[PDB]
Amino acid sequence: GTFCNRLEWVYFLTSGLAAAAHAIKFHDLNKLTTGKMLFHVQVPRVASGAGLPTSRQTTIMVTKYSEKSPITIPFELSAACLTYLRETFEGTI
Amino acid sequence: MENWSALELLPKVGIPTDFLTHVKTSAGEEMFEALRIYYGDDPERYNIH
Amino acid sequence: MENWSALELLPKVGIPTDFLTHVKTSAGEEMFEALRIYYGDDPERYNIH
Amino acid sequence: TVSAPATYGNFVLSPENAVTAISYHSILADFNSYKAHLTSGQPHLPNDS
Amino acid sequence: TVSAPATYGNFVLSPENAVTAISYHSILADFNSYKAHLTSGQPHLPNDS
Amino acid sequence: LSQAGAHSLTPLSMDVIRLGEKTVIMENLRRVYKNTDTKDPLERNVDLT
Repeated sequence: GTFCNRLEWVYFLTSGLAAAAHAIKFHDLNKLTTGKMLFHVQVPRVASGAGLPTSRQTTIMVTKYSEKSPITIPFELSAACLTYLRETFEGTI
Repeated sequence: MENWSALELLPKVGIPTDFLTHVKTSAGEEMFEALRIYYGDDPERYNIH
Repeated sequence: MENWSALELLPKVGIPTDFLTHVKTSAGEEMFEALRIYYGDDPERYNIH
Repeated sequence: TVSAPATYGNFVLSPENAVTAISYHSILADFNSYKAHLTSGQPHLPNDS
Repeated sequence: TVSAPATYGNFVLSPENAVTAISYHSILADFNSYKAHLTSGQPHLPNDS
Repeated sequence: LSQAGAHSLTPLSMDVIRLGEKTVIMENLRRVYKNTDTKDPLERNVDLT
């Protein structure tokens, strides 16, 4: 019995979808709850005409948020592979 | 709930904002989550405790 | 209700804390304002938000 | 053929960010830059964190 | 005769504390010593703020 | 009136088009009514009975 060991390796940065993202590696995300991104924007007025009700300065303070997403994969090991890796045995070939 | 004073006191960055629709419409139709829209000059950003 | 994990993980000033009565007596008979007594070893100090 | 970022976006935490993380359960990114530009006088940073 | 303090000592805000006063509505006194002994690992401050 | 002022000259790049060897300036006033409170008067309402 034999095996097969050809895999088409793909990478997140080599793929074209990395143009959609701005990949950031930050090692302590597990302590993070929510990441906000608060913005402040004031509007430009326009000078009013004669007798019109006029505007005034209006500032707007909004706040974006982050989204958590956990991904995973399980994988297993046989016990004979474990006792082969933890210690070598002499003997025949 | 949200410390809006820290937005008005801390130094920001300068970005070219490009909202999709008009910004007062996006404010009044509640696309964003938390809003602090007002008019005039609030002195709220001064009484620091 | 304060963050007692912040008291735990921050480095403290070593003081010869020597009040009059027993410690459990001065605690359980309410000498101080806000008490927090874990008897085992609480893992709430290890969760940072 | 386009130019692609060959590295991930490595991004570290400052020690006083760790102090704020312990004490107030919060993180202000690029705390040194905010602290400098506050006491300096300019209200516009170069860029975000 | 006794050696009395001639004037009142001054506790001053280090400019680290101004950012915490603005954002998180608190002052953690002696901020830089806490930062140094937190990044050093030594759990005992030499003295209190 | 033609004598009145308009002394110096400064360059600027705009978009122009040929209309039968009568060149005219293309221009849109979107960016001046970008996030304002008035109505752009180039938009209009026309009645048909």
